[PDB]
Amino acid sequence: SIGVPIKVLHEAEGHIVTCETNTGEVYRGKLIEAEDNMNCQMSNITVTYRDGRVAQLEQVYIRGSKIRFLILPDMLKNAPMLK
Amino acid sequence: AHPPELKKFMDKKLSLKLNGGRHVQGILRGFDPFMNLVIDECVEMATSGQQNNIGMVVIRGNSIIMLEALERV
Amino acid sequence: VKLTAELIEQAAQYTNAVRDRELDLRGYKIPVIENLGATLDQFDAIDFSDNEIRKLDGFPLLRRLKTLLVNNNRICRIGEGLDQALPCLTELILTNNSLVELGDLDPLASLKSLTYLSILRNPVTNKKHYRLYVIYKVPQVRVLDFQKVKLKERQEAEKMFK
Amino acid sequence: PEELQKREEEEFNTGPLSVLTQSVKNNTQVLINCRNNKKLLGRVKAFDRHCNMVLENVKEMWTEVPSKPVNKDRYISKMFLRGDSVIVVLRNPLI
Amino acid sequence: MKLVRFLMKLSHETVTIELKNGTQVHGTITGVDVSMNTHLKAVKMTLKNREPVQLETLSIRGNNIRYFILPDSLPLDTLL
Amino acid sequence: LVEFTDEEGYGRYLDLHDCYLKYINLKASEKLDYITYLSIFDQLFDIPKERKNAEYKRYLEM
Amino acid sequence: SSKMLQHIDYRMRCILQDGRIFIGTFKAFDKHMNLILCDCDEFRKIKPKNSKQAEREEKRVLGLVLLRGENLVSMTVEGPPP
Amino acid sequence: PLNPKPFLNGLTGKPVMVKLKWGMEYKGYLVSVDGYMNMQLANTEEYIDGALSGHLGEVLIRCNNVLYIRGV
Amino acid sequence: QKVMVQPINLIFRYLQNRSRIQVWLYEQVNMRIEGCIIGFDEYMNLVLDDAEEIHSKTKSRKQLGRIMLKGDNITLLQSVS
RNA sequence: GGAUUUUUGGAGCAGGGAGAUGGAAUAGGAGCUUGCUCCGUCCACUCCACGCAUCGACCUGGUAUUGCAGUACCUCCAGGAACGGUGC
Repeated sequence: SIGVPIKVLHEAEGHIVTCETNTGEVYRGKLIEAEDNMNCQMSNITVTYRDGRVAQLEQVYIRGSKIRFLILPDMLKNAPMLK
Repeated sequence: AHPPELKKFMDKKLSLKLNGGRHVQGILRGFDPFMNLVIDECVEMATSGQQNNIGMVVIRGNSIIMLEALERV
Repeated sequence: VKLTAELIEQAAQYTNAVRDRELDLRGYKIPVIENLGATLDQFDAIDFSDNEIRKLDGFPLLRRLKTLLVNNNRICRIGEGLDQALPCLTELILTNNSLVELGDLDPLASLKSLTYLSILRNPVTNKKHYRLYVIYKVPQVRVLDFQKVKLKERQEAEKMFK
Repeated sequence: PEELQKREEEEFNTGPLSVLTQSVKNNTQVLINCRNNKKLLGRVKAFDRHCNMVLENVKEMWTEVPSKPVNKDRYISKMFLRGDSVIVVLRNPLI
Repeated sequence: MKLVRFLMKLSHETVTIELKNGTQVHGTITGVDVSMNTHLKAVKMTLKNREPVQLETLSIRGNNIRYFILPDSLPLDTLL
Repeated sequence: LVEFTDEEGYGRYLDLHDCYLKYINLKASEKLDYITYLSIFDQLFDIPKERKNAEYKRYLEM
Repeated sequence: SSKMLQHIDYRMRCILQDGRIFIGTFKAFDKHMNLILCDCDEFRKIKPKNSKQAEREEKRVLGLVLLRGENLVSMTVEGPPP
Repeated sequence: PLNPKPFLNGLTGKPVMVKLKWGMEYKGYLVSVDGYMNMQLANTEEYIDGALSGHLGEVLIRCNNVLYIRGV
Repeated sequence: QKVMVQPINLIFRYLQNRSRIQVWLYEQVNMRIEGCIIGFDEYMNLVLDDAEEIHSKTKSRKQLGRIMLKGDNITLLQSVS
């Protein structure tokens, strides 16, 4: 049904997170709008494209289908999902 | 069964990374809950700096894993 | 007093200051260096704050080790088989220790991975040409007494004592 | 359930998977073609919609470049296969 | 019916899984759900150009598996 | 600890399944069953049920 | 069944879509089973491109990572629960 | 307008060259490809880059390989 | 606010025009599918007419006729005629 | 509940050329072991087109800042490429 994964994504949206995509497209920035289908909207992000020129763009639409992972708030380690 | 949130970004400029490392520079114009964001005034960007204006690209979210913003909308 | 795998498993193996896996055993005065590999390949730092270890010896095969705290200890000498058991080792911080003479620097050079070291508060400190002996024996070193090594220091340390 | 499995037999039998249907009603040793280029030859013992087939007398071969690739060949008699790694399921090879 | 249910006839069963990343492993898996989800145990795994790496409790995925090998004392018709 | 497998019993059963699986993957015979396995693994130096002039000898050595 | 539901909360090496091993103190599962790995890191092969240079792995830590469901190749335990 | 169903039905049996995702172009008369898009031809030969090379004939492909399908 | 112009609306207007376009592919941006679509369905599995493979690096065009390319290996198209 | 976002998969594969340059002790074939000739897997040096650019971290010396706040990452010049993946 509903995913505590999606609850984690909702607790990771809105602020600085760091998504990592398929070919190395990794965007560290304000993952503003993520919908449970994971098409993450990031804001004011610094994305590498795995290119090592990890350049800063604004309001990117990084799909989550290619998202290898997503570094979330290190302050919600005491989540309500795990607790 | 939920449409995507391209709502304030519609009718505005995005530079998208789709598979094949390709880029589609265009206007957000049309979509479905399948996220198939369709870009008019959309132009291709290849591996080399070559770029062709495509008229109206209905670019499926089947591949496009990125797209950045040109403005604030 | 028995220092066991009780105090090594109950030790804290989690995020260090520089965001690495550190395993603290503070508050034991443990003089026994045994039963450690039960960190289970998920550890890089072994810390024995408040220890009385008769010298530097007694570690298991850790190809991953990235920090070790042997400060506030009873280190008198320096044991031999350190490199093959710490090839990933750069941080073996043994300050507040009691190393005395440059014969305690005999296994210090055989590592290819030593760059971030500390042996502070030892009688090997105020001795003349002690940092010279160090800058001779430690090729790949970068962090020595919390200030960079120098190519001038390396020239001095190679050229002297032929 | 009942009418659904009736239509299901009709689908596996009179549809595209007729190759595996004949491998099951005829006990044929059929070439399951992987999408990853590992040719397994053998029967079809359990088979269904998604091309999920369990093969008996299974023999897997690969083009292994140590050079000029050799046919790496082994034969595990019984072994299962899901239909995702499969590109094809062909009833009849010439061997 | 599907052969996912035929692979559901495997618990305390000596199997061999060739997975998606060039993997080949011997395993007595822990328990398998309807979407092929078969978690390995005491398994000796070797991906492409690898070692016999050991996992005492591991969770081998579904669509990220390629080939499965059942026991020899396993009646096929009785397993499907 | 590691000297006893599941069914082996610390000295009650042994590991013939692994060499049996290796011989199966080698010979690939539609009737290489319990009787043939036990006959090949019981005797000492008969005319073997597989070619020893191939890697079957090395597999027996393993 | 929910097999991992016993082995969660410990540092577990989750495998990747590209063959890495990432020891995160795993939390929870799903129907897609997207991972929420806390105190989580990663490490992959630093390929020498040669043989007289040897192979290692450079250390990366994400902390808490929300690995999308398309990730797992396996999930094994590499750290007991702290 | 000639939708998937009518077009692939008038070509189901017409000798199709069907390009798979690794160079495989089947040359043969399809049996049936229903909504599951599972292909299967009768007396189809293998091709790599359009070179007829194999004789397996009535072979049944998963659609997950299919790049293209045309009736020659 | 603003209303949706479906990608199926794009494909439908293209087919009604019976127009020739070249289409993009997956994991290989070198090759393009130059042809016209004949019809459609609710699935967007692109069916094509008089199509040909056109290579960037190689610079060749191998024609199929009324071909049925995959539906998931589509990305987009440029209407060339 | 195997069709454009996660679990019935686009996965597999191969490292650019050459010089009377070289190592295989325990491991390749034939000329029926040793000697010697040619032959289908790498790395060290050197020639091209240090396989080509970006950037990031670092080693080198010079160089600006004495300052309180929770970090993708914060000096500037210059060298070298010991390391990473991005386009060919």
